[PDB]
Amino acid sequence: TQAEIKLCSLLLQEHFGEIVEKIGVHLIRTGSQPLRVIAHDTGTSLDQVKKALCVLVQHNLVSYQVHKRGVVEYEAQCSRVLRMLRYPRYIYTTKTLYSDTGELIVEELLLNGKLTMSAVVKKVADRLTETMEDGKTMDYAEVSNTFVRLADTHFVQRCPSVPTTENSDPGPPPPAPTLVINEKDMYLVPKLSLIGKGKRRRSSPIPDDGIYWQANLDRFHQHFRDQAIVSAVANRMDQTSSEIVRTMLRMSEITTSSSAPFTQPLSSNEIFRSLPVGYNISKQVLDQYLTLLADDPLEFVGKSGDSGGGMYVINLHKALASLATATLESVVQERFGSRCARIFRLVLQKKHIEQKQVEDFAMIPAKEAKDMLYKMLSENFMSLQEIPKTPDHAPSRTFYLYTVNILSAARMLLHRCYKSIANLIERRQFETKENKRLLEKSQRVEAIIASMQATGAEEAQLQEIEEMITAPERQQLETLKRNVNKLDASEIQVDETIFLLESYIECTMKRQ
Amino acid sequence: KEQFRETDVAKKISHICFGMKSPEEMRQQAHIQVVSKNLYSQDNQHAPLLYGVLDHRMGTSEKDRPCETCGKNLADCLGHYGYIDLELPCFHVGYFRAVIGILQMICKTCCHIMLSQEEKKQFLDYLKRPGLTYLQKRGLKKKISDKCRKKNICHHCGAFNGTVKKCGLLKIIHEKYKTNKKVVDPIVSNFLQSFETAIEHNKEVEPLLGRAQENLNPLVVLNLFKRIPAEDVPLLLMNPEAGKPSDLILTRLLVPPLCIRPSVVSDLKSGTNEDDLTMKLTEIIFLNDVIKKHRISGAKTQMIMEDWDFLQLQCALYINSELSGIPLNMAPKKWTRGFVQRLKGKQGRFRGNLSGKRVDFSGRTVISPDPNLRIDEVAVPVHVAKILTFPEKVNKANINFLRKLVQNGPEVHPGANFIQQRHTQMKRFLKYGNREKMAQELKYGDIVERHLIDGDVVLFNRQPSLHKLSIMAHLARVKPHRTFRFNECVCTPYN
Amino acid sequence: TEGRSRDGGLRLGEMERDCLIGYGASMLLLERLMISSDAFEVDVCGQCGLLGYSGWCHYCKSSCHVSSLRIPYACKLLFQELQSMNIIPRLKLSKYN
Amino acid sequence: GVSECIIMGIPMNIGTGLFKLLHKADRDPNPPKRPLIFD
Amino acid sequence: RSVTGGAWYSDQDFESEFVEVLNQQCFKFLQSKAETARESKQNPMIQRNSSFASSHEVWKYICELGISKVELSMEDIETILNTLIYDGKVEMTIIAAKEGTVGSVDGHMKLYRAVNPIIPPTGLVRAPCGLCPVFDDCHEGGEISPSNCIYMTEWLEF
Amino acid sequence: LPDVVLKPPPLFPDTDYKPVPLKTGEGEEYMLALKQELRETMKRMPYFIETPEERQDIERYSKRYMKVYKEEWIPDWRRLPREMMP
RNA sequence: GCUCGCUUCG
DNA sequence: TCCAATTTTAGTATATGTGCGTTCGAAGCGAGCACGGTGTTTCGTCCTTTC
DNA sequence: GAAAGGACGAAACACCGTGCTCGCTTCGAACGCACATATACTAAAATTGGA
Ligand SMILES: Nc1ncnc2c1ncn2[C@@H]1O[C@H](COP(=O)(O)OP(=O)(O)OP(=O)(O)O)C[C@H]1O
Ligand code: SF4
Ligand SMILES: [Zn+2]
Ligand SMILES: [Zn+2]
Ligand SMILES: [Zn+2]
Repeated sequence: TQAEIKLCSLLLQEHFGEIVEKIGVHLIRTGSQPLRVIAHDTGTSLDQVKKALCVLVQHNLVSYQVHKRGVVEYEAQCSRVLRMLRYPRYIYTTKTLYSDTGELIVEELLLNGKLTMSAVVKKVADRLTETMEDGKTMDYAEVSNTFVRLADTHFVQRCPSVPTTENSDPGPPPPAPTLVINEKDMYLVPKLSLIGKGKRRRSSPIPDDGIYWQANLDRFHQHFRDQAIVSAVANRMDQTSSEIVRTMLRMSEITTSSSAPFTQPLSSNEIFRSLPVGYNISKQVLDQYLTLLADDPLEFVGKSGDSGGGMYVINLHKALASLATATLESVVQERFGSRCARIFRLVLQKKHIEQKQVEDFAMIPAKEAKDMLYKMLSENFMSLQEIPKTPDHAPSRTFYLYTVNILSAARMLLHRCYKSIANLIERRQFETKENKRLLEKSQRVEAIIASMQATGAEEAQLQEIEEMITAPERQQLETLKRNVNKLDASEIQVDETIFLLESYIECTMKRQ
Repeated sequence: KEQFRETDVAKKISHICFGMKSPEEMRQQAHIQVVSKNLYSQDNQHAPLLYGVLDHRMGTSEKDRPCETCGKNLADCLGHYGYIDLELPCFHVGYFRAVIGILQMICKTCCHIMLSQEEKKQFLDYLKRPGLTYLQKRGLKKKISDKCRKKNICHHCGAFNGTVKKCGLLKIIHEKYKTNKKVVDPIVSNFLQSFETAIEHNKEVEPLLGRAQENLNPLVVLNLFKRIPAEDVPLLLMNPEAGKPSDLILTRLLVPPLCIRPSVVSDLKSGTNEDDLTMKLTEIIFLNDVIKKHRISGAKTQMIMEDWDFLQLQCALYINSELSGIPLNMAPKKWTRGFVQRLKGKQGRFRGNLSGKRVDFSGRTVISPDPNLRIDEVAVPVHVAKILTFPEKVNKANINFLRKLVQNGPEVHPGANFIQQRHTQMKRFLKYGNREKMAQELKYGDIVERHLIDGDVVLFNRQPSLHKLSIMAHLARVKPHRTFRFNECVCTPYN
Repeated sequence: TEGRSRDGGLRLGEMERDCLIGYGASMLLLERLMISSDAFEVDVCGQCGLLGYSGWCHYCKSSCHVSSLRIPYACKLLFQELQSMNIIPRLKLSKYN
Repeated sequence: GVSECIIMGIPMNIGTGLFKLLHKADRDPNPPKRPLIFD
Repeated sequence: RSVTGGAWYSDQDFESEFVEVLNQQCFKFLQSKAETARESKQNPMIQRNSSFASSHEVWKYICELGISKVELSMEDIETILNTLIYDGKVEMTIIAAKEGTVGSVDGHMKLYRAVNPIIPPTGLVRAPCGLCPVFDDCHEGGEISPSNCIYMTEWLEF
Repeated sequence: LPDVVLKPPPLFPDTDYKPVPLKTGEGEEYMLALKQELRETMKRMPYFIETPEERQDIERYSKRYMKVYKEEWIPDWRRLPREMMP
């Protein structure tokens, strides 16, 4: 996981600083370790180690556990540091599904990690008072309504609460309070009757204290998986099937967990009555849609029962496997061409196959199909079976069969995407550092205008800004800006493939 | 004006930290890339080719042609390495056992180590203790390997992990789809039934469907090692700063400088004398070129894998020229000297060049009895005394003696042969030039290579040594005869 | 070299080294096996631990941490051969004090 | 160890190299320091 | 036909242009049929059935085209359509039909339809790092570095 | 037999396949702008701990004018173990 | 000059 | 529900095919050094026909 | 007895494959001794079945 460690290092350096990213990388590479050995191995002062650990545990990046002799050990969550990159996508999806109020709520929750409901509603009101003008004030009522609406949909979840010290072992305080998680009050918001109005940044006791909230990334991952499945089935059959499967997944969201081979089955009557009335679709049309989706060779849905009219179920693991297969065939096509993608799909459909059979089934002339096969072998896109006639395993007396393993190829592609995003971040930081001189020059020449904006603002300071030598350098500035924009766009768009591969790898494990 | 930089520091080596180099570090350390399989040019001068083997940018091996990287002669050139890229990765014969061990330690699907969280914490706490020794490290590795081989299913991803063993030579087989006498799992049944097209097009696949386990070629092994989490690296008893699991599989070969590969220009015939390492590297480059040619021309998979196995075998012979599992048809015709053979043996580097090495300022002569000498004195012939010289520094005490010694010259027995000045280190031969002027200009601190005279402490030894008394330091007395003479009473120690 | 026809010198074998060890003469053993036989001065970089040339490290592309060091030439040959065998010896130098 | 001392070309710790020698030079440890007037 | 001759082989020379023209014409015909089926919008089942094209139908269409002089059998067009399926552009379904104008397979008929790809090109291929052939030799400090990369330089310049 | 090569292969070999252009739309641009805003706003956040500057040359009257002032968040010591208190 | 073999020497 | 039999499950304990060693040196010589299999370019020398 | 234009053949670079004309093919260990890895298999623990 060297690429993962490098990506986490880059993210922590760009987001938190230097003295904290070292502690984070040490925790990721060495695992759970007490505080003193961490401070000894890192080589910095104890106070910096404490500050780094506290700022990491605030954003739920690391956790602390008790062990023998009452020692506390800190373990980092590399998965959480990787999910940190998905913050823009989380904000975009919470702005799409909800209003801008929930957008600011999720933004503050991600930027602070753990906060109380009063604090987040106060911050959201203070930030939204700037959006509007003309003396209109922001009340806490609608903000609390949006917060509880996010809560009941499991998008925001209460942080693990420390048990009561008086009731649980009253006496000597333990080194760690041993925070536990309770599912009863996991999504129960507190009753806060206090309201207020946000201030407009003029620059001229807590009822919900102890109750901290955070963003439930599992709900966002489930929503992204549902959106991906809906987009896939829309590209496959039609938008009507996409709406049907969207309604089915919306019904299944509550009654199912985040990891299950099959969801709870639904009947045709409840799917019909739950479908939005905007579609002029009858019962028989829905029955035909369901029975034609069940006959799809992709197995997105399944019958799995006949009671209650049309009883149907949705295959989540099969859909994720199909999405991973589509991603792999797409990257193969874009990296080696359409003919190599044809050979890949041939060797994927046929579990085991040889060179002559590949040439016969793909109709690709010799000296070229073998070349693409060897190129895919050199990139770990497939593995040879190598069935031996004799245990000597001599090449002249054995058969070589080509076979694509989806799991290993998906892991390799995920590692490649991690290293790609790491290289993109490195290139962006290099371009920023090499041009920091022009950046400071432009910042100064623009702060000349930013200073004395209204008070003592003579017009004689507007025709001298572009008089300097910065005007021919504005072209280099624009090139740097567009390069950074494109790098960030690519880094964000690779995160979708990363999410797909990570979901495929997670849902195929048992964790026994 | 002038920046202060230290000229020389009395640096003393504290300890040697062994480790491994990644292919990127191999590229960074090397200066040039060797791609030409030939040695010399087509012209009659037979100059070494550029970017090929025997190139002078990687040091020099001839007294006339200097190095191209550093402008120094053969005596001052320390040598430079090169890097050769391989089309297909090959297992390192030295770390092949380590490769098998690591493959047995970690899972073959998620690359995680076969250890539960409690066992992971226990092993980490056992390893975090200070003063960990080599024996303790090897014992911990053995224990963790046993506890990993005890398990059969993965606690991280849930994939099955069968036995991993060595089949043939430099080939690894993982028994993922093992035969189950009880109710069979769905995975093995799906694997068996996935051969439908293969059986339809080739019936021979059906009888040989059994024993079809996973074959871990260097590509898949390298891909798995590149995805190993850094947290599990200390659990493999391998130092993270020393190396990484991906370094065990070699993709670049470090061709050594010309100092390790001396070349003899035998002008008596139309050929040159080269060591075995140069020929092995030439064969490896030729195999890489042949593999590339077959990949371009679209050859069959059987011959491609045969060329890959031949390249692996040639790399192993370049590393260790004495293997056991070499096939008879793939066995070498002649005998070559690999690095292992150059290291081990009675004539190796450790025993022949490190523990015991030849020195100068020494002689060997037949002995004869002489009872008229003391037991702590030994007679040295005049002829040997004129050759074995001692460097005496000119001081305020022996100035008038060294003056007369220089005046006598290298012909008279009491005298010297060379004078090294204090300011300049240019030696001066006393056989030429006015010796009187040199004697009159003997400054304090000069070195005079005086002849062996009476009173000099000299080691005297018999080469067959049983105890320490076989070699003793005596006082040299010069005699006109030609034998080493000493008191016979000291005959019993020397035997 | 080895032979008299090749004008070679005598060889202090392993047992001679054992006798010199038993006597405890460390300076004489050092002068015989290092100074008088295969003495050389190499350049080692204190950052990466590799061998440099002419006070320059090609690996790190710097020369501030390169320092001279006395060594038997056979030891340098062994280090180079080990580097060829992917067994990289990293030398951590320090002051003699 | 002795073998590594012989290989690396450094004096071995056993024998005469177990101890260190000091020079009985005319000196004065902790010499008088020039006083600082401005501080 | 296996040891010598064949509709594709001409004087021991594989005709790549011929199979390319066949693939292009078959894909154009299937795409036009799917477009007509979509624009018909009479009924989704009827639309899917009309978008389907039998092997005999496309074989007769190719024979009507007459691109080459060599006679193309039905199984030749079937193999061409299978290669098109392997290209990720069309989809084939085996339906049950006892007898009809095709009569090729006993009780089974293969219907082919042009289908759009599942997803657009991924974000990885839009970056030079994803299509680099020397991606393995990438390193921070060395000859091949992202700072001095030529691929990303030409990509940003373009 | 394969031919001999006089010069090493290029450090960056050319490829006939180019990366697919990035997806366009209001969503991608909004996500890019939001990521840039997060980059700009998270460095000034008190969670972003900077390297403590040291080795001040002299003390001056202008120190109070150039003294960097920034509010510091107070961690909840109830949840955090006792070992991280200053 | 490298290697190997024989041969002697104590 | 409880005592007896079947299985499995790992550990242990006796083999049998591997890899590693086998004194210090010193001095001479005789040999051969990677090549060879033949396909092709070049040069020369000599079967008859000409003075 | 000297000569010449054309012809053959003999010798030395040199491209290709891989030290053996074909595909075969042996013997002997060199001798001890500490690691082992395959098998094998023994016994007991555990759980299903009959009374
Ligand atoms: N192979 C060897 N290893 C070590 N030393 C040897 C060897 N061959 C000879 N020597 C030297 O020669 C000496 C052997 O002589 P030794 O055996 O005591 O008398 P000898 O040869 O039996 O004479 P006699 O036959 O008794 O007249 C001792 C040893 O230093
Ligand atoms: S050369 Fe540049 S673009 Fe290509 S893989 Fe390396 S860093 Fe990425
Ligand atoms: Zn050099
Ligand atoms: Zn696993
Ligand atoms: Zn260095």
